[PDB]
Amino acid sequence: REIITLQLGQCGNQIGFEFWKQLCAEHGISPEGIVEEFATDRKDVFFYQADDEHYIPRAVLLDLEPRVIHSILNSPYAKLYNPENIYLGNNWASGFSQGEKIHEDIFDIIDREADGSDSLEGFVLCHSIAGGTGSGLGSYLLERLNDRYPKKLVQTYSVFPNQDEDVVVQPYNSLLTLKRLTQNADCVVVLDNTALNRIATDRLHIQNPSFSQINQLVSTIMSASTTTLRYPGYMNNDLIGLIASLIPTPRLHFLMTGYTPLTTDKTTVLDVMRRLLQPKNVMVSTNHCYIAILNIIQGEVDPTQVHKSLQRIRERKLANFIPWGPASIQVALSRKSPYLPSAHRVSGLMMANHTSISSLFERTCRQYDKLRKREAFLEQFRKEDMFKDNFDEMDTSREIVQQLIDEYHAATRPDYISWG
Amino acid sequence: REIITLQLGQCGNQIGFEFWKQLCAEHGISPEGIVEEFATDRKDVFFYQADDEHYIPRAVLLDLEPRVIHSILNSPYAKLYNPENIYLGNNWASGFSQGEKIHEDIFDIIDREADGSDSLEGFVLCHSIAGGTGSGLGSYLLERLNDRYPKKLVQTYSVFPNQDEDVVVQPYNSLLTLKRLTQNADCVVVLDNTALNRIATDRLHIQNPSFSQINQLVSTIMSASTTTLRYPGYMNNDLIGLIASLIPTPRLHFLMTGYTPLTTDKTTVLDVMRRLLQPKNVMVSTNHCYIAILNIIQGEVDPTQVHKSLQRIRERKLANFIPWGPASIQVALSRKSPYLPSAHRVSGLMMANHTSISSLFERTCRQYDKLRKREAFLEQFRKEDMFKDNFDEMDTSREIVQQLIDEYHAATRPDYISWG
Amino acid sequence: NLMQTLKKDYRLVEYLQAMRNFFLDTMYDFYTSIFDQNVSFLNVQLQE
Amino acid sequence: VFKYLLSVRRVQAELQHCWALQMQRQTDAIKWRLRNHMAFLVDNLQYYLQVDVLESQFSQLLHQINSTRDFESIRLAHDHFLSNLLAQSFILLKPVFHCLNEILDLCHSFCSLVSQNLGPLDERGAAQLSILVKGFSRQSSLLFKILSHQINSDLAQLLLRLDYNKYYTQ
Repeated sequence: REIITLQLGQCGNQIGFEFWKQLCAEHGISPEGIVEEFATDRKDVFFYQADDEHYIPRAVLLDLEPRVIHSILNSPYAKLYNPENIYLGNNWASGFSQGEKIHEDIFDIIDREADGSDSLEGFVLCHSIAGGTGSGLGSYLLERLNDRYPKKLVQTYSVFPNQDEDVVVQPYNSLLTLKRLTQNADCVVVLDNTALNRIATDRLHIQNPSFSQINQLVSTIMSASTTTLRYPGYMNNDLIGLIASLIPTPRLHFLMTGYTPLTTDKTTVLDVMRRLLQPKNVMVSTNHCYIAILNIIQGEVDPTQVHKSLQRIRERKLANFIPWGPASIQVALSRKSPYLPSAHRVSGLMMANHTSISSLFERTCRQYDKLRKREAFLEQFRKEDMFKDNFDEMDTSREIVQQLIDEYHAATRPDYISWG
Repeated sequence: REIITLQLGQCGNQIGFEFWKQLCAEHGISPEGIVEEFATDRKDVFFYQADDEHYIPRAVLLDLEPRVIHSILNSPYAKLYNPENIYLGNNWASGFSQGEKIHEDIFDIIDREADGSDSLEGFVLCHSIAGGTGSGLGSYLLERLNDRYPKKLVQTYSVFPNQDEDVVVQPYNSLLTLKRLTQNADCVVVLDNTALNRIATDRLHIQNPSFSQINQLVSTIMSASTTTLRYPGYMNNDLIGLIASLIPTPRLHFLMTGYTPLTTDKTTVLDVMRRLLQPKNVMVSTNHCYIAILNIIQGEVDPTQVHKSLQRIRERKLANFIPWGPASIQVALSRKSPYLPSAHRVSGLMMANHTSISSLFERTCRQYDKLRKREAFLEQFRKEDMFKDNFDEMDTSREIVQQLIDEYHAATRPDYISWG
Repeated sequence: NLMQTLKKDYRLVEYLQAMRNFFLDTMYDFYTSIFDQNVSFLNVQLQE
Repeated sequence: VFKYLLSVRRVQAELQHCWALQMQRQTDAIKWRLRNHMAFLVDNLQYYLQVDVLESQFSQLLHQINSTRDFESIRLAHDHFLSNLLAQSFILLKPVFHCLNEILDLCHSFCSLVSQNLGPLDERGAAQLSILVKGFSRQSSLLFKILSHQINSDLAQLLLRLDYNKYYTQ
């Protein structure tokens, strides 16, 4: 149904702006809100309908000590929505404590559009992990929406901060926010900043203007995530229909990404299928095996070579799945998006559960253990002392995520019929 | 037909001035009385026609110990009418005794315009309950017009004084005036000062300049009450055509108010209909059920989506009506008013009978019982002793309004086929 | 000629395309209400 | 059409006259007030229905007149105008007509009967009062059953009454 999108933090507001601008590009609408008279499809997936051929997008923007939000503000893409929801330290405790006091008025802004929304499906978080002001604030707000809404779904687009190195409180922030992510979020879409940096250095030879091209790749993935909903498909035209196959249990709810070109400056569906299997074409970087995969194709339709390709990816034997279960990689076909010029008319997308990210989690866990034992990297401010005098909540968070690592490794085994 | 409007008391003269000024704004007329030569509609609904493109409004103003009437007097809106009808304690007995002696000359001023009026439909009272000088005086004059005119209709716009608290004779004044209101008035329009204070604190954050913004909301409701008459409609172009459906019996004659924006600093008729059903959008604050509702819409006309919306508010099932009767919420459509700039081009209005106000009446009754037993709050002046040595008329008034509460609660039941 | 004036104006194929669009987004909302009945209750849901 | 429209229009005003008598003023009075209001509803609804068909059909008439340069379509527009008007008044269909006539007749007698005494009639007024309330309930439910075509305004109005189920239990 309808989903209110929720952006906070500097990077998270950048992707919120970039996604909504890209959806303005995708639909036959002006950047001022006017729908075009030379336009079939739906332009009401996330948009409040005003009159002047105005579909006002249903997005709430949030800021804390704003720098980039002013540059977002002066834009012709600020006249599409902005129902006047602008409202004003780089630690987790900074964002957490500053969100603590002002939670009621921003939640009143939420309730405004909540009664404004006749239909609802979910809330999408545009988050950034270890973004400073976004950290703490986003986890606090996540706790509040979960506490207020046990009837709604939450999906979070969040970065995994790893750029091969300075901020020394980063594993602490990621540890606490991941604790809130595991137990207060229904859906997690994770990506590697290192892997996107790798693919950016693949397609070009840039090192300084990485951010804008990272915005290109993330907008492609975010548009591909919503193409089945924005354009009339047949299944996973809801969030929950897409989500339900992917999560076999809500400790395994972290989802992987894919985009089939490497460089975006006849190939059959088999080829993009078989290379969307490859980890050089996956945008997120013993044996790890997939727990469930779903793939999504938008482009040229060969009406029988789908099942022919299906038999082919079977007998190829590139990916063996979970032992203790009937786990399939599953096919979805959608319309390629009109109203915009497009290179690579065939484009693919994977959502999967894989056990490989437990390595990244134990990486952060080991770094946290090192900095916590070495004891110079909590950076001892008044925020952290008022939040916790004895600093045991971080220890509890490490305990819970270690338990989650144990659950991951036990799910990695062929036997996960017993608990743990 | 034609209606002579009757204002007394400080607050009542304020709304009389505000309404007549707003009707000057609504029609294509100058504040000096001159009709504009750049102007279809009727400008004779309440106006005596002089020559100089002068429609002189037919309003009689009354004052007692005048303070605010002098500020009303020095105005460019005092040159529209004023056929020289100005004529000079905060208790009910004060206004009652002072009206007692001078009733004949003000009634002669009434008879002046009565023979002046070729056509007549009713008399509208601009009253304020527990306004001091307005109380007693207004009920006395109400008794006199009823005694003189059994052929005419009377509607009273009156405040319900409740601002969550000093005047201690207020429930006594409200009790006596409500006794006169039940048995000497044909039509009652009540509003809550508390609810208008709530909506004023909703739309802004004011606490001190509440009066002027209260004037804004009341002028909107008063103009919406008369739009079907001032602009050519088809039904309820008379007072009595509007009134007759609303009163099923003249113990149930107290009418409720509505205005669809909360903040007045495409949406279909269904939406304003369904939220004019909501009590957060009603400007007056077991289960209570409506006895009859009539709704009035002025704005954008969708010619078939009226009945589509009608089927919709049926199957929505938000409001179940009186059991022992065929009670419908009923639709009226009118022209949106020309000759003035207007925000919220769609605007709605509800007139209804609801049983919820019997709570407010028993609130005043219980407060009166408390102060009457506690015996320090009649404030023992010569007015009250000359009016009644033994003070049994207030006891009789409480008895009658208690009987009215019993009638209200018996009408609340599914069985009101038997009397009482 | 007869085929030409039966595929435009009393055109069959549009009715048929609509038929296979009455099964097969919009119908998600439609189905979910039926899942948790009356023959007019379906009617008001379809007519919106 | 003029004859019928004035019949129902005649009923509406004298019902307001009964209202004016009762509001200025026992068991016997309040039953008259209830019967008065209950009659007023359905009598208002009848006229307003004929108004809906007038407003909607007149636009199509004027539009077809203003969009052609030929006589035959104009005469045809008058024919269609008449056919739908006479259909929607239900003067072509006899039971529904033979019931609304009785609604008007009982309201005529009721208006006269309440106007006779300005105190409550317990002198043979109860005898006619029981006869009138039973006949009025009977006829209102019968005609409502007959109406409860295939158009849009006509349906949506019926369903107003069964938001209460008061012309299904009467």
